[PDB]
Amino acid sequence: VVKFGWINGVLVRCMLNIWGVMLFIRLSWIVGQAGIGLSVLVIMMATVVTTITGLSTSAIATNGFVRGGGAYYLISRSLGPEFGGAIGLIFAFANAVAVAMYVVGFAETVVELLKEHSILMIDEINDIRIIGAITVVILLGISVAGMEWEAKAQIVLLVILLLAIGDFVIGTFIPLESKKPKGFFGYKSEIFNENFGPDFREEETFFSVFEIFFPAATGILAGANISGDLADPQSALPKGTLLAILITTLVYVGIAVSVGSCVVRDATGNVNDTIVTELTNCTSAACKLNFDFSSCESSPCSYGLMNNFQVMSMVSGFTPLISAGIFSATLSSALASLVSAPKIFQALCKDNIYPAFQMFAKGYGKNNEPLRGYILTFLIALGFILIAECNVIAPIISNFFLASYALINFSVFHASLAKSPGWRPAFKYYNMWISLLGAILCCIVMFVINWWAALLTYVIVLGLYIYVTYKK
Amino acid sequence: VVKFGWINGVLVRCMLNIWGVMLFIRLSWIVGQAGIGLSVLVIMMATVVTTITGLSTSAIATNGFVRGGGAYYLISRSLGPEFGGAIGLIFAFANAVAVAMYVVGFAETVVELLKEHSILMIDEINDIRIIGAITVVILLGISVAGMEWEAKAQIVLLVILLLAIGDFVIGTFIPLESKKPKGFFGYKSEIFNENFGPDFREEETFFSVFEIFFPAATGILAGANISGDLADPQSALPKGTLLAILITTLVYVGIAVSVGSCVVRDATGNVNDTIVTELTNCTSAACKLNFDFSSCESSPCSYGLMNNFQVMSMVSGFTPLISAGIFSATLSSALASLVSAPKIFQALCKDNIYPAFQMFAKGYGKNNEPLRGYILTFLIALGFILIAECNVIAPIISNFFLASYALINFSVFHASLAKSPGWRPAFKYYNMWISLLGAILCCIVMFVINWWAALLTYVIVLGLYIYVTYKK
Repeated sequence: VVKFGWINGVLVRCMLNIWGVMLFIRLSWIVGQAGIGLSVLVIMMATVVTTITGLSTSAIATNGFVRGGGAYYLISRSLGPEFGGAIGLIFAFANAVAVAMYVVGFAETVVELLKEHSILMIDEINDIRIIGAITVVILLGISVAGMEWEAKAQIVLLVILLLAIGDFVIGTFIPLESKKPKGFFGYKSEIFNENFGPDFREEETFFSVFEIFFPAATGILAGANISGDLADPQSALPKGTLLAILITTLVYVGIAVSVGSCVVRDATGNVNDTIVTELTNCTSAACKLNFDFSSCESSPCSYGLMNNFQVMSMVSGFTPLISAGIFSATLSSALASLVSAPKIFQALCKDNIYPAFQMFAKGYGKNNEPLRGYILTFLIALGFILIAECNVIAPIISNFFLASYALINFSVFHASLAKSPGWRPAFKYYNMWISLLGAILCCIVMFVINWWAALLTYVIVLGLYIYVTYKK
Repeated sequence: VVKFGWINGVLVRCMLNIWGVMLFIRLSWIVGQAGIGLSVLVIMMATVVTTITGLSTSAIATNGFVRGGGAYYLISRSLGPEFGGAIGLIFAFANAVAVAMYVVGFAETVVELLKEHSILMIDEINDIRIIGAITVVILLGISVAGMEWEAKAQIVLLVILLLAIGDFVIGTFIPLESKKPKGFFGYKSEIFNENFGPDFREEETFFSVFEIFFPAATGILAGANISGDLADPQSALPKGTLLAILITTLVYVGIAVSVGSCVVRDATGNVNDTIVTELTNCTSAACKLNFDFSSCESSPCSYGLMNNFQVMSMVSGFTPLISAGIFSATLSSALASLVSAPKIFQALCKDNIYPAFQMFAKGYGKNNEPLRGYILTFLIALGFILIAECNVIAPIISNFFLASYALINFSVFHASLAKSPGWRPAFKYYNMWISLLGAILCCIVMFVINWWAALLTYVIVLGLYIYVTYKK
């Protein structure tokens, strides 16, 4: 009954869903493994992939109201809605896995914070599961409640998150002697020259680092699916998606450069650590600033840009603000994904063909909701909650999001290559060969990363294709 | 004007084209690398792939006369003729690469024979190219001339090839003391126990050996494209294809068992070699028969089931007969492939869209032929003849034949999955799900073998798809 346009919904949703856990937690590890000159390239490559997918989905949105259906005909016009259904089923399930990953990251960071606090629970690798289950139940309860409620919560969460980023940037400008043994040094050219070259610590590669990081540059299509409840589509969707992509890539580049220019991979965090910086050889550049963070490569030293996942949290002043920003990012991304997934389930499977969990009128929560599709995505998310540490989950995020984006790009290209009398796109900058390039790049990147996993996920989406086109 | 049915064309052509160079040359190396218990498994797996492809093409053949076209509509009825064109272009080019491989194998074996003879040419890795070019020009001269000519020559070639196999089998039953240091021992249980276990010599794996061997179990679909000039299709094609597949699989299994039960991996071929067989430890089973072929694992010894590619040629009596059989197999397979490829070019590209090499009336040969498609396949074949030793060519054979078979299986599946009102199969044993299984198995086997090469060939066939559906 209430409608919103061109700024709040699309822009805030895309820009908060794109700002997931990787921005504030794993980005320090990313710049630790791959150097600045390579982390920026990873950022640019992920930006290229996601912006090609955004141009792909802009052509879908800019199309007219196709009478065939607003669920699968738009995605696949030249060919049958079968790829539309397969893409919807894979992408919504990928969104469920994404909310699972985001809330796992939230659980991990809150567990780390409470471990740094007075006391902790039984196990750091088991309490994460319990707290994640509790908070995903909380999100499930809050999602069904209200429509403008979560809009206001989302805008205030964005305000808090942006204030946290500004706080971190302000902290970078302030070199504090209070933590000298910590990696933070305060814009020293020694920290830049040393960090400019990639240094893979134990077993990671350039593409493996990209594989871990990619979940960060994904999830704009979530805003796409709020088009059902959006006032003026076909302009708002492309405008908001492109602007959110630009701003998130800019902020990622800036924060990556800043974090790479303020700390080093190896730091022997300890008060007793000699920060004298005697005139020794010390070929490693870490000694240039002072004796702090010198020569801990023998055994695994304390932390700093390579062990402490909260390096950027510690570098900023008023650490509560940084932690609040992390919570805001994780919760907002999780809420957006958990809204997006079952809504796509209902939109592209409006017949409720396979399952009937509820009566499609009542539901679970304070007030009955005629959704009946939240429970399956919640169950899948909880099933992946039963595993922790967030490390093994990201492989599933990257493969499935890349598969969905590649399928979307290939479908939109095929709609623009075949005759497709009902295609008629109206977007100014949309090109068919650019979408072909994006789809091919997605496929190549997927198969380079864990080729057997890529083959398995293609076989899975193919089996989903036969399932959807056989049951129909 | 002349028509033949149910025996000669389909049966002889499939059985002669399936019996390529690998039967008489590379099979000894195959059983050398992979043991009997795995060489028979490789034989059975390749048989399963090719018989699933034969069932796939039987459904195509058993279909009625589709008015859409006898070129691409039959292959792709549910979906557009675009996959039909892409499959035709990839499969005919694969046939051209196959005739190149067959003729270069003929060149290699004749070069080896003449090297064993009095004198040889300049280089053993350069004269092969010259002799291969000369004989492929001879194939051009013989292919265009006559229709019953090559039929009678093909019958004679099959007879001489079967006689050569019989001669080899009779030689296996005859243990000759004339070559004791040679690997041949004459059905000794020690030779069986040692050979039953796999032993990959330098760098090969189980799938790499299968990759090398697979060209042997390919090429039946050549006879399929003889359906244009074949008398009574839709019965003769499946009957002959299945019967030839069964016969060639039985012969492959028998010859593999025989070669694995008559020789050993290591043999120090030398008259001065002590064949005394003193009562020593000699944990290797080679010493069990006698002192011959004992302990040459330090340096690379002479030959025998691991170095001599002509091990089965040497084991049989009247080595001229074995060499004649090798020439018969190579020449027959090359002639069949070189007939099949440009005929497919003309059949599935009857518009002569891209190139016009000739006037479509004259040609190259003793008499003018309105084909005009032989020259491009010859150019590709000679270009691949410009390299030698045929070792890197087989990777190209396996990937392309597997891609063509997988595409055919997927097309016939989707024709039986979608509505496809013009599909209507009539074959009794044709099943859609076994075709799915065959297509998936082809894809998996492709991607396990040199995953980047598999991805590249899929990208190439996809680009061919855009080309054919864009120029049309």
